[PDB]
Amino acid sequence: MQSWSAPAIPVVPGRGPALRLFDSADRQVRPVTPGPTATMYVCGITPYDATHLGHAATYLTFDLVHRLWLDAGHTVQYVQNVTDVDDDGIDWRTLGDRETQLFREDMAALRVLPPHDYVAATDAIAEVVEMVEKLLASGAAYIVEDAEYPDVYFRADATAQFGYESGYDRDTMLTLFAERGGDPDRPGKSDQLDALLWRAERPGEPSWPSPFGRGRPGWHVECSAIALTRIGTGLDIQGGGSDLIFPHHEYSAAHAESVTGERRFARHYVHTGMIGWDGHKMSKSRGNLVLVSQLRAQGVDPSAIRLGLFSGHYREDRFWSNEVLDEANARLARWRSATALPEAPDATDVIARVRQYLADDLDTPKALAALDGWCTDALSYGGHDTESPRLVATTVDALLGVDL
Ligand SMILES: [Ca+2]
Ligand SMILES: [Zn+2]
Repeated sequence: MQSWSAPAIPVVPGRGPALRLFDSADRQVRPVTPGPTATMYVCGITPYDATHLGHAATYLTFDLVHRLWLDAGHTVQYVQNVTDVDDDGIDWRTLGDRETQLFREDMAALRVLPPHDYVAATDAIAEVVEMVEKLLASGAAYIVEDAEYPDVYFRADATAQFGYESGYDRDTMLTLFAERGGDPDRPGKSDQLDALLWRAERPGEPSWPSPFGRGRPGWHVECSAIALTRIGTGLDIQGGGSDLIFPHHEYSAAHAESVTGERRFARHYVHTGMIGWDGHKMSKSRGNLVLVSQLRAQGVDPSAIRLGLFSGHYREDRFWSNEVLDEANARLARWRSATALPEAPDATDVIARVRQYLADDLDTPKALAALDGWCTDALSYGGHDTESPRLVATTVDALLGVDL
């Protein structure tokens, strides 16, 4: 499926430390040690809702991972999905296709590297059916005892390690399950936390054939199946927003560990903070939705959006504000001024520190502040290095995606 166009990626000479990331499971910062090809599955967007700045912040976070892996010479397999299953006046495809296209233009304008496999959830029905078949034949799944709606459910206890990815207690799991798409009170389930794998065909819903009856795939098995068939057991990073910690990434990992037998679906679970506005979460109800195309219409440099979001650590829940935008504009204007000078101070140390800072769990505040300091040195004192203004500009392009 079509994603978006990639920008030119300049080559930064030299090399920096290997990337280390916070793992949500272990709750600690550990090395990311991929093979020659580095693998990444980030959960995509839902076209039936508005894609806002918090969502963009997530894909920008994994853009840095992608760019840092490219800087270290890895070839990358970036896989991303689109949750076009479940959730009007005009058909659900019409207004749904438009949100996906606007997402492409928002990603392209932000110079986000596109995934190598953009897999719609409707183009992966067979892969899901394959995994459910394996899960049923091993006893990990069952068919609920219902006459008209023989739903297929994944046993919460199919994996001994269930709950390792989120750390949540069972009550917290039950409370989140109800509010994030689960059906803890569906009759016939052996355990409240059992996860739907195949929803039985209901009258009025589109359906797909399968050996266990017609219906639709479950949310978590969609992602589990796409990642398994496109990347396999050697998945370096499972990524997404923090709301996906439970249930989504717990069950999606449990499904895959059940079929493959491996202890860990992904070597790293990497979760981003949310981006709110005025002390409030962003949603269509509150009318506080801060969109990327809204800012672009208002004449906001996309690079300024990146720097605004990078001014905070990717794991911090934080808030967008006009003060944040103003500081990003001032920073962008100052970085552009210094990198335009014909000569500047040597940039070897700051580029080294930037690479170290980004390797240290994507410490973009330290990276931004270190670049601020060199720019201020360049503009206050000058220098005799005729290459460092361009060297810093291309470093900022390749590693941060910012176009000066
Ligand atoms: Ca290199
Ligand atoms: Zn997902």
